[PDB]
Amino acid sequence: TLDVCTKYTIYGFKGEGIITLTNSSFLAGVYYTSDSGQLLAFKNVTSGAVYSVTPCSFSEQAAYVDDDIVGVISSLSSSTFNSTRELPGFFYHSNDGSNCTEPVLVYSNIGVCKSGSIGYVPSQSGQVKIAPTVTGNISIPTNFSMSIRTEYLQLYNTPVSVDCATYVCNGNSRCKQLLTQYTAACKTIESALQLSAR
Amino acid sequence: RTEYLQLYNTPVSVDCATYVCNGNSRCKQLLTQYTAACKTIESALQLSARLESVEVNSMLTISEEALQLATISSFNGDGYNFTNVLGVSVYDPARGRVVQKRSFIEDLLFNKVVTNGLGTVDEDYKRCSNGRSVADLVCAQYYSGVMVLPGVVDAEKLHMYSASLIGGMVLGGFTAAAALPFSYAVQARLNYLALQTD
Amino acid sequence: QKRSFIEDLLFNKVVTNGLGTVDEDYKRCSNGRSVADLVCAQYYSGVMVL
Amino acid sequence: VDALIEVQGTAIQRILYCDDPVSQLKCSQVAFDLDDGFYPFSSRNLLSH
Amino acid sequence: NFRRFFSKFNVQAPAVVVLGGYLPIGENQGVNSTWYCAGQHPTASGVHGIFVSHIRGGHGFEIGISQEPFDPSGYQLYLHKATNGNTNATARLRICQFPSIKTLGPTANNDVTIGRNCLFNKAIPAHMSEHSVVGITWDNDRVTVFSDKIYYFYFKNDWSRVATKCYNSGGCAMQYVYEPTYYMLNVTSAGEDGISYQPCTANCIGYAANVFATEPNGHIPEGFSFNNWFLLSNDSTLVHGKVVSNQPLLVNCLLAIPKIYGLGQFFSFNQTIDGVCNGAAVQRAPEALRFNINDTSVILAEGSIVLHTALGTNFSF
Amino acid sequence: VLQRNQQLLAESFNSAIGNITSAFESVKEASSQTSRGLNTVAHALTKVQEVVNSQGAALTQLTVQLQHNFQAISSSIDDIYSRLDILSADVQVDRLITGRLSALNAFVAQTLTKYTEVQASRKLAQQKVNECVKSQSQRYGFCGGDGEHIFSLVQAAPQGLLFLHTVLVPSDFVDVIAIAGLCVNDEIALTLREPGLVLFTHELQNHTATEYFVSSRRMFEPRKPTVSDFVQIESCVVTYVNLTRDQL
Amino acid sequence: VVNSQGAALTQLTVQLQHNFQAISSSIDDIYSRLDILSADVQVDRLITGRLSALNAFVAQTLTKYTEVQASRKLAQQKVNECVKSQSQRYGFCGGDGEH
Ligand SMILES: *[C@@H]1O[C@H](CO[C@@H]2O[C@@H](C)[C@@H](O)[C@@H](O)[C@@H]2O)[C@@H](O[C@@H]2O[C@H](CO)[C@@H](O[C@@H]3O[C@H](CO[C@H]4O[C@H](CO)[C@@H](O)[C@H](O)[C@@H]4O)[C@@H](O)[C@H](O[C@H]4O[C@H](CO)[C@@H](O)[C@H](O)[C@@H]4O)[C@@H]3O)[C@H](O)[C@H]2NC(C)=O)[C@H](O)[C@H]1NC(C)=O
Ligand SMILES: *[C@@H]1O[C@H](CO)[C@@H](O[C@@H]2O[C@H](CO)[C@@H](O[C@@H]3O[C@H](CO[C@H]4O[C@H](CO)[C@@H](O)[C@H](O)[C@@H]4O)[C@@H](O)[C@H](O[C@H]4O[C@H](CO)[C@@H](O)[C@H](O)[C@@H]4O)[C@@H]3O)[C@H](O)[C@H]2NC(C)=O)[C@H](O)[C@H]1NC(C)=O
Ligand SMILES: *[C@@H]1O[C@H](CO)[C@@H](O[C@@H]2O[C@H](CO)[C@@H](O[C@@H]3O[C@H](CO[C@H]4O[C@H](CO)[C@@H](O)[C@H](O)[C@@H]4O)[C@@H](O)[C@H](O[C@H]4O[C@H](CO)[C@@H](O)[C@H](O)[C@@H]4O)[C@@H]3O)[C@H](O)[C@H]2NC(C)=O)[C@H](O)[C@H]1NC(C)=O
Ligand SMILES: *[C@@H]1O[C@H](CO)[C@@H](O[C@@H]2O[C@H](CO)[C@@H](O[C@@H]3O[C@H](CO[C@H]4O[C@H](CO)[C@@H](O)[C@H](O)[C@@H]4O)[C@@H](O)[C@H](O[C@H]4O[C@H](CO)[C@@H](O)[C@H](O)[C@@H]4O)[C@@H]3O)[C@H](O)[C@H]2NC(C)=O)[C@H](O)[C@H]1NC(C)=O
Ligand SMILES: *[C@@H]1O[C@H](CO)[C@@H](O[C@@H]2O[C@H](CO)[C@@H](O[C@@H]3O[C@H](CO[C@H]4O[C@H](CO)[C@@H](O)[C@H](O)[C@@H]4O)[C@@H](O)[C@H](O[C@H]4O[C@H](CO)[C@@H](O)[C@H](O)[C@@H]4O)[C@@H]3O)[C@H](O)[C@H]2NC(C)=O)[C@H](O)[C@H]1NC(C)=O
Ligand SMILES: *[C@@H]1O[C@H](CO)[C@@H](O[C@@H]2O[C@H](CO)[C@@H](O[C@@H]3O[C@H](CO[C@H]4O[C@H](CO)[C@@H](O)[C@H](O)[C@@H]4O)[C@@H](O)[C@H](O[C@H]4O[C@H](CO)[C@@H](O)[C@H](O)[C@@H]4O)[C@@H]3O)[C@H](O)[C@H]2NC(C)=O)[C@H](O)[C@H]1NC(C)=O
Ligand SMILES: *[C@@H]1O[C@H](CO[C@@H]2O[C@@H](C)[C@@H](O)[C@@H](O)[C@@H]2O)[C@@H](O[C@@H]2O[C@H](CO)[C@@H](O[C@@H]3O[C@H](CO)[C@@H](O)[C@H](O)[C@@H]3O)[C@H](O)[C@H]2NC(C)=O)[C@H](O)[C@H]1NC(C)=O
Ligand SMILES: *[C@@H]1O[C@H](CO)[C@@H](O[C@@H]2O[C@H](CO)[C@@H](O[C@@H]3O[C@H](CO)[C@@H](O)[C@H](O)[C@@H]3O)[C@H](O)[C@H]2NC(C)=O)[C@H](O)[C@H]1NC(C)=O
Ligand SMILES: *[C@@H]1O[C@H](CO)[C@@H](O[C@@H]2O[C@H](CO)[C@@H](O[C@@H]3O[C@H](CO)[C@@H](O)[C@H](O)[C@@H]3O)[C@H](O)[C@H]2NC(C)=O)[C@H](O)[C@H]1NC(C)=O
Ligand SMILES: *[C@@H]1O[C@H](CO)[C@@H](O[C@@H]2O[C@H](CO)[C@@H](O[C@@H]3O[C@H](CO)[C@@H](O)[C@H](O)[C@@H]3O)[C@H](O)[C@H]2NC(C)=O)[C@H](O)[C@H]1NC(C)=O
Ligand SMILES: *[C@@H]1O[C@H](CO[C@@H]2O[C@@H](C)[C@@H](O)[C@@H](O)[C@@H]2O)[C@@H](O)[C@H](O)[C@H]1NC(C)=O
Ligand SMILES: *[C@@H]1O[C@H](CO)[C@@H](O)[C@H](O)[C@H]1NC(C)=O
Ligand SMILES: *[C@@H]1O[C@H](CO)[C@@H](O)[C@H](O)[C@H]1NC(C)=O
Ligand SMILES: *[C@@H]1O[C@H](CO)[C@@H](O)[C@H](O)[C@H]1NC(C)=O
Repeated sequence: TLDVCTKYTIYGFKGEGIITLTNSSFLAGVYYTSDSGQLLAFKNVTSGAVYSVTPCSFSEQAAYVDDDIVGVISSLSSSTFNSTRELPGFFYHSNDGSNCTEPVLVYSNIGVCKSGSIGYVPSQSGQVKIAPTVTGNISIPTNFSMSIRTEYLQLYNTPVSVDCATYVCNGNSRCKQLLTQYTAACKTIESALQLSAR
Repeated sequence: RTEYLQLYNTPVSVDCATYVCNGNSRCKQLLTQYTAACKTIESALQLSARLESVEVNSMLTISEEALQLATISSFNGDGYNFTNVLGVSVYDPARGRVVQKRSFIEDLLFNKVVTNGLGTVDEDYKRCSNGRSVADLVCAQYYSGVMVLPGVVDAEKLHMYSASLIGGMVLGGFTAAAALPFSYAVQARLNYLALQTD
Repeated sequence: QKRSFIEDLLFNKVVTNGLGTVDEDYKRCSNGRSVADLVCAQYYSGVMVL
Repeated sequence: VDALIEVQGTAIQRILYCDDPVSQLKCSQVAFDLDDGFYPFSSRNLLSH
Repeated sequence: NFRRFFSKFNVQAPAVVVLGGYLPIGENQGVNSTWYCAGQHPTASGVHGIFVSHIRGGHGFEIGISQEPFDPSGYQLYLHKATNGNTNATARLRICQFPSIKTLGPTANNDVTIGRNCLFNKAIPAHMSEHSVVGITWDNDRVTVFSDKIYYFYFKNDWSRVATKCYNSGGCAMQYVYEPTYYMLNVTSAGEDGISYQPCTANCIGYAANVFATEPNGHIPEGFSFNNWFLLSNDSTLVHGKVVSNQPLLVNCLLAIPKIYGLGQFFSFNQTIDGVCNGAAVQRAPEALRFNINDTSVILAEGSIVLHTALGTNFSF
Repeated sequence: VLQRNQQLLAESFNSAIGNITSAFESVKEASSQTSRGLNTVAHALTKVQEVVNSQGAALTQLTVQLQHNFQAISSSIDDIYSRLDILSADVQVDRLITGRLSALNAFVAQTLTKYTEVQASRKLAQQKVNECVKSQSQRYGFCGGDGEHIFSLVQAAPQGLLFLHTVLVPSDFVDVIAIAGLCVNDEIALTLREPGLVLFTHELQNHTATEYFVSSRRMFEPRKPTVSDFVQIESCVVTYVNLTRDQL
Repeated sequence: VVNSQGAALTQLTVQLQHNFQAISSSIDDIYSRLDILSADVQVDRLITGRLSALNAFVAQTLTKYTEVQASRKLAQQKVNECVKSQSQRYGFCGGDGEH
């Protein structure tokens, strides 16, 4: 079956997908696979018919709003939403096709308002600094105000200790004498943690 | 002298269930036993993206005034050239407004070392969403359930960012009538570093 | 002298008593006498955060 | 059927289903209330058996 | 009066359930004590449930509920309702630890234990009618609101002192109830009017704790205790936690207080079980059957339980 | 020395305290990105939230690995011990002990890795308090950025320390006329010495009133100059204003 | 470094190609061969391996992100002192000379 979502069973490669025609040309080779090992495009001998299959499933990026979904981002024009606008690189899906003015959720140069409208965020105005001048004129600042800015930093981390034997031996006696063969890892950890703690 | 430092990194997006299940109802209900790890990883990547995104937005600043003075015509040429370094002023494109491309120097290093056709030129996923022809790994890894987040900023933004920052040093008063000669500020710095007599 | 305004406010809002931050008495685990949460268990596992 | 379960002190309450891509993620996040933002989701294609 | 009060809740047409709660009896049926907290035999605990729909000024409704034992690290509630109309009746409801004072306003030292942002902050629409009151009740971790649809919320704290910055109303203008009375509610009319709201006398707790309404989607109506309901586990035990799993909770039909099994009643996984499918009806073959227990003596005495295998082998309990 | 200007800044400080106090609680009321960017409580609470979530980790997985049975009959050593002879169980326990030890070696390495990076990070923050707090920085924007520091109230939070940078803020800009320099008798060039200060003339010669003062370039504190404040040069250029001895 | 960043994603599909102790990696097909029991064993194997791989992935990725946040902290530092301004710290930016 062609160009429909169907149960494909091909040369010991089975599954569900949609097949598509392609016009490639190669005098040799009949099947061509992906890095993962799945086969996308292939040809058949007698007619050289080359076909590419596609999964009957794809991903998308949807936005959670307040307590619901209002915006969806996909690659297919069709959607359950009223409107779908083809923005560069993707389809935006929503029932609100208006213009975003006070974005509530912003990613990259893009942002979305509460109503769901999307928009391009203009760059925020930066602080202005006046360079020195030899002569002529200057706009000397005056009439100053206050602004307090925030900063934090976490300083120290609590240490922890473990006894490998107890952690691995829950009371057995034969265990330790058997495991006498190799213990140096326990040594490395204890010394390291102890010196680190101190 | 020369220095360089990289700024940010390309994010990645993956869905655990799809990555593990290629449309498998039994498998998803099977794997329902363990999911907390998926929650942790998605949260990490999602929270990350947000945190680096806002800080770079805070990193950037704008000054249209420096953009005014950016062009050679808007600079009082004094012996010095700054030709291949100063950004080129391009015509009005379909946008209808005069915009700016990259100067000679960075375009040189880009077209030499930065290979065109790599991940930098972001791919619109529609082309393989229709498919219809043999594609490269990127849609297959999308098929794997992987998508590469678009760059948070743009080279032009940084281009005029760098241009604005560098051009900010020719300012005098608020909206100066003419840019002070670069040499003038030079002896300003020269006397600052050591008052000149001759 | 107790805490000032802001830090105690932020302490209580971000951290609730009984979290990993609060100190613990190890005597009850030795006694047992009741249901045990994790904290005695990982002690039984042999791990100890100082 | 499948649903999210909350047990507290050998008591059970606030049991919610998953018959919704919104609800599926909700139980995929085991939180009654999620956080607004971007979350990637596949194409639900159980339309035809 | 009570017809409009209880008609707001939605339910399938064939329903009869016993309901218990602090139902109103009089406009200003005065309390028999002067206590606001709850303890042993808690009846005159103040206002377990208040219900007001009248105002002498009409400006609006301000409501503040807290606990006088002063546990400031807890949560407080304010309701700001615009007494104008029905769509305008939308009230700003805020469940958050409030920067409030025992005095209803800023005239003394403030309680500032508001570390947490909020537990709820939204505006809920309401409506006006002479026989449509708006009110609030509390019972253990249960909080129920008679305003449009019932609002039930779960949290662990104590609330004992009620007050309002708008007292411009008479005593009869608000109904304050403090004793949980029991009434069996029967509706089969397929309309806003139920058959009766007759008081319930016996088996009320069992009937309330076990009888519910089968939804068209077969989902569980809220507020049900599930007192004798337990996680389906083939092993292990969990005192507390959260999980998603597969459980036999979808319903095809519902029966209660059977009276016919003593005559050799038969059931099969094929046939949809007949009887009064209390609530909605599902034309789905049963996948399992759950049974409530009151007195095993009947089962012990004459409970004749015999099961059959695919090979005809039988086992008799 | 009007004693009022610093008072005017005082209620600005007090009003700022109110907003800062307000912003501490319920950040999500009417938050804005301009109020959520860098040096914002939201950014600050972001940092504190992520670190507390960060520290609340790296222990549960430890319980996870020990729970597993890897390539063995059962995780109960005594069971097989009671249910089997010595040699076969020995093989499995070797596997099992190797599994646990390998996991914890990876664990201890990553933990000490956090330890190494935080040692460096802890060092850096140590200076920050020294300069910005213990002393007065002359750097432009070192403590925070893009401002002129006044002081900073430093406090703590669970297992860390925090900065609130009290910084002066410019609002107005005085537009004044600058003078290139002075030359007198075409012999003496009266010139500046300290670059921070600058000579200037408030107003112009429109009505024979040219107010020659000197003040800092950065700050607007006009005042009359003095000869000793300047320096003399024996060479002159067109940039110097011509004056006579009587005008000195 | 651009060549460096042009890596660390190819290996993912590699073990995805690789089969963790099973007849065949094709989960759907192998599911379509025999009863449920054995298949459940192997599917756990593969999911554990891939999740562990991405757990590794997360560690070094956040590691790069941790080291780089310090890096551009220093970088934003740089754009302040002698970029937006001039200082007297000799050779602080540049070194071996007076800026
Ligand atoms: C009692 O159970 C009946 C079957 O259920 C099982 O058996 C009983 C004994 C219990 O143990 C129970 O627990 C078991 O699960 C149940 O029967 C239902 O209704 C009809 C019965 O005739 C059946 O549905 C039929 O479907 C086919 C289509 O299916 C395929 O059929 C062939 C198979 O090779 C294919 O070639 C087709 O392409 C289809 O893919 C219909 O064709 C069929 O139409 C006619 O079938 C018979 C043939 O003699 C006629 O007599 C009927 O009148 C129909 O006109 C049926 O539609 C099937 O057994 C079952 N189906 C469903 C959907 O449940 C019965 O309903 C149960 N009774 C009660 C009261 O619960
Ligand atoms: C998109 O797809 C769906 C179906 O596939 C449809 O979308 C709906 O379209 C209708 C009509 O176009 C929209 O109805 C609008 O509702 C608004 C919300 O008001 C609510 O609250 C008021 C009380 O304040 C109620 O009276 C009202 O019934 C609503 O419950 C109204 O504001 C709209 O107009 C009314 O209000 C304005 C301003 O107050 C007045 O000026 C008007 O006279 C009128 O009274 C309108 O009634 C509905 O919201 C849409 N739903 C969506 C988008 O999800 C459409 O078929 C299709 N296309 C569009 C464009 O929606
Ligand atoms: C909740 O509310 C519902 C709604 O009223 C109550 O249902 C009523 O129950 C009473 C008590 O049995 C019914 O009264 C008797 O009904 C018998 C059955 O006929 C009714 O039911 C069938 C099936 O539902 C309907 O199709 C039919 O139209 C009838 O409505 C009658 O046979 C009885 O009459 C017999 O006795 C009298 C003498 O007493 C003779 O004169 C008659 O000829 C006849 O022999 C009697 O009428 C009542 O009909 C039910 N209502 C309805 C609408 O059917 C629930 O009982 C109530 N439950 C609780 C707990 O409150
Ligand atoms: C505790 O431990 C027990 C013991 O394993 C677990 O019990 C398992 O429960 C699941 C859930 O239903 C069972 O899975 C079901 O297996 C059925 C097997 O039927 C086949 O095998 C018999 C012979 O045994 C054949 O005669 C028969 O014809 C079948 O070939 C399936 O039929 C079930 O199918 C499900 O999916 C289909 C869709 O394909 C649906 O249409 C069905 O309605 C149904 O949902 C299902 O796969 C499993 O078999 C049980 N184990 C055993 C050993 O039987 C418990 O789950 C576990 N946990 C708890 C909490 O108790
Ligand atoms: C830096 O700081 C100095 C000292 O304050 C400022 O000098 C002040 O300049 C401002 C205007 O820039 C003056 O503010 C206004 O003054 C009004 C009356 O004063 C003069 O107003 C005009 C000026 O255009 C003259 O023509 C007139 O003859 C007066 O002599 C007041 O009525 C104003 O108050 C109203 O506006 C303010 C601001 O909106 C409100 O806050 C008030 O509540 C009220 O509504 C206003 O105060 C001020 O008089 C000057 N002060 C002195 C002592 O002279 C500098 O101007 C300033 N640098 C700047 C702004 O660049
Ligand atoms: C900052 O740096 C500048 C440049 O070194 C110093 O000089 C100022 O320079 C600006 C522009 O370079 C001057 O702005 C000018 O305004 C003037 C306005 O016309 C005056 O003269 C006519 C004729 O006498 C009068 O009729 C009229 O009323 C005004 O009194 C013009 O010279 C310029 O605009 C004219 O020409 C343009 C172009 O042809 C036309 O479009 C205009 O309509 C207008 O006709 C020019 O815009 C500024 O005036 C200069 N300063 C002074 C004091 O004059 C500054 O001194 C320096 N700042 C300080 C504080 O020192
Ligand atoms: C927001 O609303 C605008 C309304 O259209 C116009 O928007 C402004 C440009 C103003 O001129 C308004 O007065 C006017 O009504 C919707 O239309 C589109 O707006 C964009 C925004 O700039 C226009 O920009 C174009 O951008 C491309 C690429 O940069 C250029 O090539 C174009 O020359 C032009 O600059 C665009 O012309 C305009 N019309 C379209 C796209 O048909 C806009 O859709 C809406 N946005 C959202 C998110 O709803
Ligand atoms: C400022 O820089 C520009 C850009 O380089 C200079 O203009 C151009 O300079 C290049 C080389 O500096 C000239 O290239 C010439 O090409 C011919 C033919 O290949 C070759 O024979 C010459 O030896 C030289 O390489 C180019 O002609 C020249 N073009 C123009 C229009 O100037 C400019 O000279 C610089 N000016 C200053 C003041 O620095
Ligand atoms: C410096 O900050 C402290 C702390 O807020 C200020 O003390 C506060 O002063 C206000 C104003 O008097 C007090 O408000 C009071 O409100 C109640 C109602 O809640 C009212 O009845 C009172 O008449 C009064 O207005 C507030 O309680 C008080 N708080 C504390 C902790 O002292 C102080 O005023 C500030 N400094 C200056 C100079 O204002
Ligand atoms: C203040 O005193 C100085 C000291 O002499 C004066 O400088 C002199 O100014 C004249 C007039 O501009 C200069 O003559 C010029 O010569 C150039 C060629 O060098 C010519 O192109 C011009 O057209 C003009 O004729 C002279 O060189 C210059 N000398 C020095 C030593 O600076 C200055 O002019 C006096 N101020 C005023 C306002 O006149
Ligand atoms: C498919 O054919 C292309 C030739 O042009 C196309 O012809 C048909 C198939 C339509 O798709 C039409 O829109 C085009 O103009 C080749 O360029 C292309 O390489 C062929 N595909 C492959 C895989 O070789
Ligand atoms: C709703 O009520 C508020 C307060 O009672 C009032 O301010 C507002 O104007 C009212 N709106 C309408 C549409 O009546
Ligand atoms: C034994 O059980 C029967 C049936 O439940 C019960 O009626 C009877 O009381 C019991 N025997 C005695 C001696 O009580
Ligand atoms: C916060 O700042 C605004 C100006 O942006 C001011 O109007 C307001 O009074 C300040 N808040 C307090 C509590 O001082």
